[PDB]
Formats: sequence, C-alpha cells, structure tokens
Amino acid sequence: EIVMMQSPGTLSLSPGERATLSCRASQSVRSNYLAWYQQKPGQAPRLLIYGASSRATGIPDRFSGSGSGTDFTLTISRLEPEDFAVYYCQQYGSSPPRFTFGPGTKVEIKRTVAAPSVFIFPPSDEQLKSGSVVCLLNNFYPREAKVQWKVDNALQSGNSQESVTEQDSKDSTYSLSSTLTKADYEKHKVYACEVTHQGLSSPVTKSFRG
Amino acid sequence: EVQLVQSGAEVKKPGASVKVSCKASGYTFTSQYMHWVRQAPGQGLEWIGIINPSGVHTSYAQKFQGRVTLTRDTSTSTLYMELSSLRSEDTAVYYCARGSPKGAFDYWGQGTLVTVSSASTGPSVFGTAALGCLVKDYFPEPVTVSWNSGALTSGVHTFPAVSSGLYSLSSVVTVPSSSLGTQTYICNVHKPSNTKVD
Amino acid sequence: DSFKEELDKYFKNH
Repeated sequence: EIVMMQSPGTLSLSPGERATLSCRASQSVRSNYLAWYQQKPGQAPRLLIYGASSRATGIPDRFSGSGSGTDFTLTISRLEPEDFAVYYCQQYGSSPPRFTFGPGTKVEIKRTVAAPSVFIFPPSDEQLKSGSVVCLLNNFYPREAKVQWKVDNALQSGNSQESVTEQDSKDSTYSLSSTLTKADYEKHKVYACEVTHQGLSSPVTKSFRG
Repeated sequence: EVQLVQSGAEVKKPGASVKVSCKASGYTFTSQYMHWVRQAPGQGLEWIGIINPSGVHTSYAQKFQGRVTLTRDTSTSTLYMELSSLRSEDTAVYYCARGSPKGAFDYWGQGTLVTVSSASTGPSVFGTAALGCLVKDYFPEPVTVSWNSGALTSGVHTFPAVSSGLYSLSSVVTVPSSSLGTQTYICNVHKPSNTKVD
Repeated sequence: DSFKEELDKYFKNH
C-alpha cells in the first residue's frame, strides 16, 4: 500500500498567522490525487482540498494546497479561531482502487490570556441518598490550571476527577469541571476548591453544608 | 440541500455482526460511487471499501476482505455496511462518504458509533449565573445532552465523559441572574440503554 | 476521463 506521513504532529499558532502542514507519501501520487480533510471535534471530516491544489466548494481562498510526486503542503493563511481541527491528507487512485489517509496534524489556536470564572456546586440531596462536589472553571486560556480541593483547610489528594472541553471554535477558551468524588462527607463542613491560573493575579477559592 | 443520513449507534457483543445504513437520496448520490470509512476513538481515518452506482461492483480494503459486505438498495437510495465477527478493535465511528466523480470524499454522513463490548449496557442525573446537570454511572458511550430541547445553544458546555468502570460527564450552561425566575429550562440526557431522562 | 469513469473501466475486467 501507499503509506502517508504528516508533520508536525501538533501545531499551535495565533489568529492571523500562517499555518504550514506537510504530507509525505511513500510512493508518487498518480495524477496528483492528493486530498486534505478538516475534522473538527465531534464532526465528520470535511473536504478542503482535492487534486493536491483544488479548493472544494465553499472553501475560503486562505486554504491552499501544493506539491507533486511524494511531497505535498497545505497552507492556512489568516488563521481564525474556527480553524481549530485535525487535518488529514489522503491519496486516492482508481486502478486499482486505493484510499489511504495520513495520521493527521492537530492545529491549536493560541490567544491572549483570559481568566476563568470559578463556580462551586455542592452535591444535591439526590446524590446523598446513594451514599461528589463539582468545581467549574468557565471560559479560560491557557488550558493549564491548578485546581486544589481543601476540605476545612486540608489539601485533598487522590479523590478528584477533572474534565476539560475542547478549545472553543469562536474565542478559543477552555472549560474545566472537577469532581471531588456520604460517610466521609458528614464529618466536615466547609468544602472549597482553589483555582490557580495565570489569568488570575491572585489565587481564587470558592467555598460553601446548608 | 442533499445530505447523507446514517443510522443510530448500536452496541454488539463480540463475535456478533452489525449492519449500518446510510440514506443517500438524490442524483448527486445515486449516480456516484459510495465509500465507508471508520475511525477508532482517538485514531485516524481508515478506508473500508467502495460500492458502485448499480451496487453490483465492490472493492474492499485488504484489512477488511472477507469480513465486510457492502450492499446498495437503488429503489430506496439506501447503502448498507455489514461487518461480521466483531472484536474489540472494530469499535469505531463508521462514516459513509460520497465518492466525488473527481475522486475525493466531498460528502460525509454524520457517522455511526459501533461499540463492541462484553459488559452489559442506564445513567443517573443529579454578574451572571450558571446551572448544570451531573450524569454519572453509564455504559457504554455516548450520552447526549440537550438544554430546553435545543432552544438554548448559546453558552452550553457539555464536558466529555470520564474508577468503577462507568462513564460520567457533566453539561453546564450560563444564564443571567434575571432569567432565573423567568425561564425554566431542563437538560435532556443514552441510546444503548434507550434512556431519555429530562 | 473522470475518476468515476476510470473506476468504471476498472470493474469492466474485475
């Protein structure tokens, strides 16, 4: 078969900058039948470029492909927050029918620092009947954030599960959701989560039984 | 607008067979070759095979030879993908794509997730303001989350799922303080367990 | 010829 390679593995750039994606094929691609596909989170792939350099219908001029033989390039000028996706290259041939994809290149969009909005959610009485405090960090950049739980000024370790959304397709902000997963809960009172982030000039803590 | 519409997600035991469908009405589809591409979670795209307009000719990838069967119904404009002897590595989102007369796949279906798990398939739910719905203990993926029947789509954050072996995700939303007492919204939660809690 | 036509010529012998 025709093995497809791509580089780099991950690319992180700012809006308005130019992204350069490479695609290498193990054999020469007959008729320059090279395609580039954009796949955003939770969506199906979307055809950007076919025939090495042909924009599909609806694709803006800032998307551009080039190359021949074994080396091909996709250039995304004037990057936009909506361009956050994984980009695959694909060769296709007719005689015999052959369709192989590249491993993909994750393109991340950088932005300016943005501070999170912390929200404390104590567990409702519904979950207490079965025998998990949820801390929310809403719309922030960058992704790296230190979330620490302190039950009555006691740093918890090994009892919290975090979850981060994908980078937003409009403002490139992340959202995090911690879960401080009834026996050990009725012994303490003041539960809190402290968030540390470079958008906060000082550490912020959200506390709250009753 | 012409559009590919695939069937819902199915959960199949190992060794069982699965049959996924793809509705491809309109001359744009009925006059072209159709393809099937799958994508294992966190992996790239893998081409499965191709079927001709009349449905008589097929060509399968070397990996899937002998295990897949592509069929096409021209009187209903419906495509089918059958894969037998499902193993764990077959768990993937199976896409149906239209082969452009020029070659590339320019039309794609939304995808169909096939979960090959031996474990049994029922989730439980529990300036400005913010509200959320905690959905824990569920298997297998996924568990869709909507707010006010999709009427509120500006500000929603449905986190991905995450010890006991059961999935758990949360869906949050942001609303002003004045809209709390005026608008009453409910979150709409799992096709494998055929559960639809609000 | 178009890619679809090249495929049609492929399945003529296969």
